[PDB]
Amino acid sequence: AQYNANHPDFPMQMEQLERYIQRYLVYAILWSLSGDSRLKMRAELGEY
Repeated sequence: AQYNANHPDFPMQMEQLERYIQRYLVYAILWSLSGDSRLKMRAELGEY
């Protein structure tokens, strides 16, 4: 929504939205699940 507000002339496209949220879901998965663990185990979850 912030990006759409900062780009009123052409808002977020569905392709960019798809890519952004697909990557953000993995990023948030890592930082929610392995956010309580060491760096090695964060790497383990990233590998899985």
